[PDB]
Amino acid sequence: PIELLPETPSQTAGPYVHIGLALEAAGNPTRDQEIWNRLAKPDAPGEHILLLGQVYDGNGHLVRDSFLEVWQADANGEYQDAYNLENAFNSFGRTATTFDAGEWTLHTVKPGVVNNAAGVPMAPHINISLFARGINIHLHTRLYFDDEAQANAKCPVLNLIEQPQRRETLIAKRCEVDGKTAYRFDIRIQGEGETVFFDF
Amino acid sequence: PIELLPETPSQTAGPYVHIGLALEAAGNPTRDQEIWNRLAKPDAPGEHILLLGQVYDGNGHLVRDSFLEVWQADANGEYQDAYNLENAFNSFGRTATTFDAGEWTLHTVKPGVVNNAAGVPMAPHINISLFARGINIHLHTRLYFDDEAQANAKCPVLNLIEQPQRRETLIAKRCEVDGKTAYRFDIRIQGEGETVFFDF
Amino acid sequence: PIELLPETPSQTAGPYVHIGLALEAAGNPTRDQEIWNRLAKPDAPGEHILLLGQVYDGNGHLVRDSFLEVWQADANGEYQDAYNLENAFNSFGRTATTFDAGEWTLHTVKPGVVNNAAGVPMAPHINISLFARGINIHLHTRLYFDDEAQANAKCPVLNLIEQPQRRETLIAKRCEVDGKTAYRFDIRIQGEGETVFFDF
Amino acid sequence: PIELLPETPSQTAGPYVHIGLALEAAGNPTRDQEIWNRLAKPDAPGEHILLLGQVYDGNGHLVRDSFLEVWQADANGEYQDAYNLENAFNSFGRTATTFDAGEWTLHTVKPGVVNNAAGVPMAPHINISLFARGINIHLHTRLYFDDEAQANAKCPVLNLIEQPQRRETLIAKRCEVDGKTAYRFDIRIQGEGETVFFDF
Amino acid sequence: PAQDNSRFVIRDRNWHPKALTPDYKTSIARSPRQALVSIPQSISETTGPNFSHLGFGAHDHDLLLNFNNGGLPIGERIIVAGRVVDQYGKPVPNTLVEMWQANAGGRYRHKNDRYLAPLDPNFGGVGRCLTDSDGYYSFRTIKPGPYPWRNGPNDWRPAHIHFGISGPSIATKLITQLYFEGDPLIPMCPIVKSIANPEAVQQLIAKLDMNNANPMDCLAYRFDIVLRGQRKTHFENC
Amino acid sequence: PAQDNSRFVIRDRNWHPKALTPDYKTSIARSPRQALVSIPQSISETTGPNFSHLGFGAHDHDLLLNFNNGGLPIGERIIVAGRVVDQYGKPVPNTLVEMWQANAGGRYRHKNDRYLAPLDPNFGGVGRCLTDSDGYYSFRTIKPGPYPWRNGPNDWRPAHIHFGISGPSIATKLITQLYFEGDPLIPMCPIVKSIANPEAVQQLIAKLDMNNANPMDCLAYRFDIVLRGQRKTHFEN
Amino acid sequence: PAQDNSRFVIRDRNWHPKALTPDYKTSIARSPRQALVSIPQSISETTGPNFSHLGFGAHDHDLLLNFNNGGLPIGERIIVAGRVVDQYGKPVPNTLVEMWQANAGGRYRHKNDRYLAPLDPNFGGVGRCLTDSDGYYSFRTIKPGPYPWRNGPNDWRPAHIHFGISGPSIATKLITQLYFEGDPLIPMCPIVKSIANPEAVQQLIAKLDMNNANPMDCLAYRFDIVLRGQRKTHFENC
Ligand SMILES: [Fe+3]
Ligand SMILES: [Fe+3]
Ligand SMILES: [Fe+3]
Repeated sequence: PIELLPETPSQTAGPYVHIGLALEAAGNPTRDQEIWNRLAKPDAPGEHILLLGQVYDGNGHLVRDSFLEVWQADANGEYQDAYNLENAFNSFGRTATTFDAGEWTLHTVKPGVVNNAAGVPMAPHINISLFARGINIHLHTRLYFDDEAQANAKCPVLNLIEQPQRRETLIAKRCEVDGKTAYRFDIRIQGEGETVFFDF
Repeated sequence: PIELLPETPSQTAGPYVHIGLALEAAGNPTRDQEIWNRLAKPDAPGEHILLLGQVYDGNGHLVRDSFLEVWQADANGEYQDAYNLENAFNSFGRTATTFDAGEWTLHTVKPGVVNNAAGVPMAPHINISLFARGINIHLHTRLYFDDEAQANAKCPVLNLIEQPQRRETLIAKRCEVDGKTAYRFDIRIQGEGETVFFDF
Repeated sequence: PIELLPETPSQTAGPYVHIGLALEAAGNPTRDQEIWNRLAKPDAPGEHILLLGQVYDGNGHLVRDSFLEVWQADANGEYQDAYNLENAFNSFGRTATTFDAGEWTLHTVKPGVVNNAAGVPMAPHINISLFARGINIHLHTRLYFDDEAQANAKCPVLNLIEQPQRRETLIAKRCEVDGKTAYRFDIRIQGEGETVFFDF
Repeated sequence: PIELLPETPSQTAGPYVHIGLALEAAGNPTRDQEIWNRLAKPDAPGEHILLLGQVYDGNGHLVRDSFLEVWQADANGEYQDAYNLENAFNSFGRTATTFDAGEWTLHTVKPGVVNNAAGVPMAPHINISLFARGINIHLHTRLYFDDEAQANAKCPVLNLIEQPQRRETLIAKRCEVDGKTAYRFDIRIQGEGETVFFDF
Repeated sequence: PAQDNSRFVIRDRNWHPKALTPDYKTSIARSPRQALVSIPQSISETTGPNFSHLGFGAHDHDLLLNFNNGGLPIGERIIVAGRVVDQYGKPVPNTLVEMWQANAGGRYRHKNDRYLAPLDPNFGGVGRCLTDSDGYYSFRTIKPGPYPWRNGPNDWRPAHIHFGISGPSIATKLITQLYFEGDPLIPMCPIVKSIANPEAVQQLIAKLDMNNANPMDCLAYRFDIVLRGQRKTHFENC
Repeated sequence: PAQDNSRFVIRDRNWHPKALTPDYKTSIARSPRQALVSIPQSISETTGPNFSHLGFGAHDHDLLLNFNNGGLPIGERIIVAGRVVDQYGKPVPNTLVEMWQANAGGRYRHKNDRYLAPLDPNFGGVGRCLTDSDGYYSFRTIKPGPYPWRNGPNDWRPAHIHFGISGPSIATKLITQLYFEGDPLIPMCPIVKSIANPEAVQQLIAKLDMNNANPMDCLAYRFDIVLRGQRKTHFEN
Repeated sequence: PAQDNSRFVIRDRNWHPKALTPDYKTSIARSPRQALVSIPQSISETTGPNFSHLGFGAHDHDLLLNFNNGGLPIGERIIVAGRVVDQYGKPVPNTLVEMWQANAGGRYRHKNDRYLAPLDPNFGGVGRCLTDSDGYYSFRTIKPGPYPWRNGPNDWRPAHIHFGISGPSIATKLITQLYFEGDPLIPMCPIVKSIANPEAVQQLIAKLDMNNANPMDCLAYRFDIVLRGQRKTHFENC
């Protein structure tokens, strides 16, 4: 068969990933511009929300060295790929868990609906990639919202998960942090309540 | 790189280990001198203690064919390598679990404090090696004492165990058996409450 | 390691090099335009100079079949790479020694000062490449001027020659030929007074 | 044939040999005890002499980075191998040429006569090994004395040198340095007056 | 805004390291036990950030100068350079390449690294750049040292530089480690050996590149990166 | 009075059998699922018992005479001998070597062994000795038979003798099994094959040693044992 | 005093590098053009200094501590150890082993070294010791860096440690260079290649020695040295 050049293989990000990709989280000096966890300026269109969560290993213990990348549509369902710290909204961001801050946070807006390649609406979602010591190739997942039940039930991606019980692992729980609208999305890498991870 | 002669590889002790290494426990005749489970004659210095325990597999079932070897300092924190049945104290002993007696016992004294190679005190401990059918290479662990909480908190070996919850697996529970001070030390080879095992 | 395509290997120019590269010197008819030994028309800016020299082998005998290529800055220290016979000045030229004329000549101007890559001034120089039968890969040298003693003493290229005595081999001797300023630059390929040859 | 383990191959000492073997000559701090160029305490038996010399390459230029080791009998013709800075006499020493001091010196006594393995007297001599950048394996020679002409003419080692003219290269010239008895032994590595070098 | 106009060749997850590689002990509790769920490519996966408008500092790619506290760092001066292409051999221009590493003695500038090898006051160990219009990147740095780690009782990482590459989409994003030609630690490392195929391991070994060295100054290593092949959509929804 | 003056080369746990080797069924539930925790060597690990003054009975090393109930055991008379060295090739003198085995028909003298092959009234199957000052040990025994066991539906252990060796510290202590040259059961055994590297399996195969046989009396097998390399401490704090 | 009671196997001067090896440019003018003159072994050649009574400082063999100006040197912590034997395999006890080297960046602590890689304020690069009663030596140091030199226009020494060994006589004394397993610079170096036989070059390459490492602390390399074989005299003067 036709064999292309092989992809460079993945390796773990390791325990010091923050020195390269999360300098403030590492407690090291930052450069003038850093890619971080505030996707939305205060006047960006849409509903401003906080996302937060904790990451657990197969023994139920906190992962205190994770690194997460996120990619989401803006409130109007458009992916903003021209990354710029001056943008009202960036569709991309980064966050982390650390020894001092075991819970990651993201400041964003609730994403608008985008269609899949067949033209079928997907429920509002955040695409997440998880990296850490012990993770040899990053784990892909999606964060959906518990107050979008009607859309979630019809999402063509959620419906590829065979078991309803597993679909529940991707549904973030609405809550309030300092009185402000938030959704909590805990990730369980292994075992009971294991979060669905995707390949694509 | 430099490659030395390879070590002879391990194999399981198998189900009949007691006929070779625990003759009394096997129900077979003994020779004039046997290495067994009384490390201390009644006249030995230090606090005389009974140790006892059970061994469990990954399904929570008793292991009724195990063989244990122990190595500990005397009450003054000195290892006594000159093995002799005429000694008031020997640092080494053997015990076993069997079909008739699923709970192993040891008769010893509480070991004194021993420094690590960097001069840092280790908490009082007994070194244990566990052999049995199904165990291809023996498992190393340590028995510490629940009435040495302060010392245990500062032990440089305990502190190499990343999770506090796992450190708890090495702490034997003080009790009284027929009026005599005793500690129970159960070992769980696999699964919930799995005992910490060491490599060195 | 990384290995690129190998360079095409050198071979001697051989005894008939002049038929291809110095047609007038070969005694053969010339084409309308030839690359030859007049770098400067009389109207070119700078000090007009005659350069001349002889080439010697390791037995002290004249080399009567050599071919030389020269490359030099204009009087303002700029290399002029746009070769054109209509130019008042070209930075490049060719000359030769032959059976009838064992002494090569060049008609040029004295080159201006050019900085090295670290910004340090080099003394005025002409770059020379020497080809002939018996020479398997051409020899690189530099012609400096005996009336630039101060500059020569400070030249970062001259100062890479470990021995002061060898630096003397690259210094052309000022004289007068038919009332015109000239410098003699003899090259000794091998042995006593051997000319410094460079690699770069 | 019988083939033993091969000897570890030699490599040049390189230009920084002094940092390892001639710390004072390197201008670096010395250790409490160093092996250097004063073989004789003032009260050692024998005639106290200074040895000195310069080392030349094949172009007649000074070698300003050489390192020399010497081995000689004491005044009574005995080799003193128990090296000690407290000894009245050491048969071994070290010296060097440097950028600041192009001429090496040695403070010693004139050696007594020793016999070769056949019982034939050798003329008084110093054994020398020469190391430097550019010298891939050290060069062995001997320094003999011009005021021992009768003994030199009968030396079984000098007489292994086929040509009398070459024997002359090993004969040090008596002179006076600061009014004191000295012998000069210049070494020419290559070319005219090339010093005899030995294999053994 | 971004559009869905391409597809990416599916990953070979037997070429990449698997999740559970128990000789690398931390992977035991951090590997999923359920199967990954495959999903079709949509705009969510086939787009991603482009960093052409990110503002880079003058020395962001130069680790010899970007942590300057009065001197140069101690260690082997090297250029690390290469090309980013996709599996069809197409260059990947204007893409974000990030890197981080220990100093010459194997010590990282992170609080959690308590290795007794000292920090270098003039080394930080972090770089970034964009590939140029032809897919090439370059950094200047010092060669990192190997270092010990709490895996087996005598385990040592080979010298390595951590890399992250964005590529055209979140589907192409990759984090990996660069190792150095000839390092005898490479065959021994349980992190290297999380990759089962020896040919895949070889793809992570940077080659000494004398052609790209600055004579009398610094050596150079070449590390080419291959991201997932990108193609146009064809015959979809018909 | 034991001292911390030595270090032992770290074990290669891909040379040894891994804990989880599911074709050996009992290992499935008796293998830790968490990683071993590496700890540095201290006096606790680098010392161990010396058995120089353990009192041995006259026949403790001679299984032809140490279960004497009126005659000799039935079976192939053999000497089993060898040297104990460390990985640097240094002999391990005065070290405890213990062994146990089935009789000629594969039957052990233990209540839990209900194999229909009979017990031998003159065989117990247990030995011990110390290595001599040059690191050599020897036993006299009968060659054990193979025997069936409840693993797969037709699994048979190759003929084997179980060994335990103390060595200089608890870090060197080893239990293993000796197999016999040429036994066609060896490549088929899931306990043998708990060892992944075929070169490591070969290290457990005793070689026929005609040189050490007693003519007209008994054959001999040679089984050398390598324990972890011992070195002095250097540059520690 | 010393006595003549032994003979040393004659050197193989095609195993050693020859004097004239012109790709190593300095050798051109520093190589004799006349043949060496062979002479028989006498007491002058078969004896030499013994250094048992030389006073060594506490840290003479420990380059991590012997230039201590307030900290540890930066770089890869290593033990360099090995055995000195003669060609018959006999250990050479109580013999002087000296070594010197550049720092982690290839800079020597010598005035004539103007390489732009900085000096390390806590590294001097010089060691010595005696072999023990069984012929073994050991040093602790940092792995030196490669460095450029003015030979060809882009020539770089492989990482190396210079060694000198005395042995039992002036006939056995040797100076050499130790290189490190896998270094891709080794095949390229005109000083290495002054040795014509590839098998001889391999004798100068130290092997990574994990068995001798201090876990969580330092790696180790093994470099065994073989000096000329020593035998008793036999059937001389008869
Ligand atoms: Fe790392
Ligand atoms: Fe050097
Ligand atoms: Fe058995």
